[PDB]
Amino acid sequence: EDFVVTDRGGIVENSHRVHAAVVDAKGRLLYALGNPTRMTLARSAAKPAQALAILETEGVAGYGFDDADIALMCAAHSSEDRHIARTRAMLSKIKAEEADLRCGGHPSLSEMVNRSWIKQDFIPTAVCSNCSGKHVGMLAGARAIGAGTDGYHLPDHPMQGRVKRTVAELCDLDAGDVEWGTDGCNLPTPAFPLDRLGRIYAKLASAADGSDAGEGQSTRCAALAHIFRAMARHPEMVAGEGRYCTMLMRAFDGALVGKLGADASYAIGVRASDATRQLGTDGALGISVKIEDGNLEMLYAVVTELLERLGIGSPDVRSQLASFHHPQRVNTMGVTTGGVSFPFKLRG
Amino acid sequence: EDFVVTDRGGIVENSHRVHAAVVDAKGRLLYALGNPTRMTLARSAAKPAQALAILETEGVAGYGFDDADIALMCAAHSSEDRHIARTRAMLSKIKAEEADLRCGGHPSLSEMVNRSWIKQDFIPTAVCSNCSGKHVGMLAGARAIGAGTDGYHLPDHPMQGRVKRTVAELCDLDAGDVEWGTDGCNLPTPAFPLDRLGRIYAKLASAADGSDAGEGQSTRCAALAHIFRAMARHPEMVAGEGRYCTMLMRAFDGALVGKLGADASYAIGVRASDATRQLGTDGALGISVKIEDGNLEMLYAVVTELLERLGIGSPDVRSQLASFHHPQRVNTMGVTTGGVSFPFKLRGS
Ligand SMILES: [Zn+2]
Ligand SMILES: [Zn+2]
Repeated sequence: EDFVVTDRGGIVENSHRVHAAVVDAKGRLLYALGNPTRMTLARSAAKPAQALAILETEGVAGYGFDDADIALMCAAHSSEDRHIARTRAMLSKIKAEEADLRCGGHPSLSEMVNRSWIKQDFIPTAVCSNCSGKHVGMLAGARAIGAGTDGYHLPDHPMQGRVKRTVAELCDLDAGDVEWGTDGCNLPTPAFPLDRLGRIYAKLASAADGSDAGEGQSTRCAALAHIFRAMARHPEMVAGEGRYCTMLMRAFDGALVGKLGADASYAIGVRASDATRQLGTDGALGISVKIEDGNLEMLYAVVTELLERLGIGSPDVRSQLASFHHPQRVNTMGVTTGGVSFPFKLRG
Repeated sequence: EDFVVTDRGGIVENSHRVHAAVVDAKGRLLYALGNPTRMTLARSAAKPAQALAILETEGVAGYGFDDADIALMCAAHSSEDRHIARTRAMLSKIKAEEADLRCGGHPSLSEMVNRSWIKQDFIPTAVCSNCSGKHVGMLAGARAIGAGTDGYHLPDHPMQGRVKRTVAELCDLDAGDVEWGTDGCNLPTPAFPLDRLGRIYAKLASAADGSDAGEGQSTRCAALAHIFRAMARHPEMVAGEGRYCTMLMRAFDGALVGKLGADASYAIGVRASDATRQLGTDGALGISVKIEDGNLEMLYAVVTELLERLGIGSPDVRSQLASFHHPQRVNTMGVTTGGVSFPFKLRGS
């Protein structure tokens, strides 16, 4: 019975089923909407796990990827010129070429960018892929271990072996409880219970907390903390101008990281704060969300509403997101015709 | 309940709740999915009832609207140049101007038309509205009874009083059982049980059957028959090139009319046929569908699946709709990554 709803003049137009998990740094379930263990394709929200697989590949350190490169590895970017430029710069660092990519072009995730492409009849290529940074990192990993760069995207390649292991490990799942399909960018892509997506991001944030504190860290926790700080420092690489993820991460100014998955999943890693303590946990927090029918506009409204209900942020921080929280319903003559409502109830 | 489901490598991606009603010519429920009486905003799918109100307005006959004009009154067109052109020619027939329209421009319902507008930096205006034909019809009726064109779109104008009474009468509902919001084109827009949307379209097809067969008809049934005929004859006016509605109606070549409502409603009126007799009725049939979350891609897939389940059309006729039936699920490198499935059973009365 957990829904987000749009109305016209009080009459229900559409309704969308919501699933959400709120977990602690061990993955213990604190709050939920809908079915918080729903088997769910993480899509682009898996990218911090895939970036960890890259950064844990021996020899990748020698290429000198910077924080903005790492953020782009974690990106579903808008294919802005700066994303394309950074993709080529990362290819140059590993002495590869666009022709070595195994992802393909697609209409930009930004409406404003895609409008400019349409105006020019532009044909996007591999380098414009929203996943281009993850693909450059996977090439780098393939080149670093000496495996061969053709086939780096294939499930029998050792780089995909590393990804599959790393995802199960962060999720704390046996390999048999993670399912695999193929993504738009033509990499294997994982599916696992929705709460475990929150667990991954809770572990990002927890690692960021330990790094910031000066605590001793395993090589994996060090790398997670690096991923968090890269995303939070360069949120415009993770998505782009006007994008929810970018506006979300700039508003919060290092307190959390957040990421979209295609077909309306979302994941947030919250560093330990007054808010998380108020929720009843002594460490970092993870949040995962899926809109059952895949509608992105409703995803962003639900994620902002959930941050409000969880007390994360302040009204002024969250207010930067106001156009997503309450999407505009204006007709062709400027008349408001209805709006969005949140008939769901968090359960503990 | 009843879902259309999309997968990626067999892993469930999205699922969409389906509502559908199959009704006979008197509105008796024959088959259903979901909640067949769901209160639903009919949106553009109510436009034949709005057309009926226009055509029943005293004196509208004197403008000489033709079959393609009536089709455009029933349309959610793609704002192709011919749709705009017919809108202006209809303004001319009633001696009105673009400045009289109270609908506004919007991005074209056709991705291909919208590509050309972006390239040309084109800003759509009132004459480009997908509802433009409806709005010229309502100007016409307003002027035909001397009620004035100013405010023709407002609930207190007698043309809108005529629309509201007419919607309830076609649905066979009391006035309080129809709810009203405001549409994207800035007209009043009705909400009523989904099966009643099927009833409107069954009444369309039924009247066309009666008209073809030479039966005595009231002015209203004669007018429903003209509406069906105008839509079936000019499916390109009702939508446009490449649009589901147009391709559907062309494939069936007069046997049915079909129309989209925004946020994924759909309605079909089916003329009496071997298919409909096999479904247990002696007359015409009406179908209405709503995808709960509003997804258009899923709507067209479900409607086409539902035609196959009902045996409506030859399997050869329906293969013209294959690309809508099972939408493409291929990635940026040409690899098929998933599909759509229909794990529901149509429940019969
Ligand atoms: Zn990808
Ligand atoms: Zn309209």
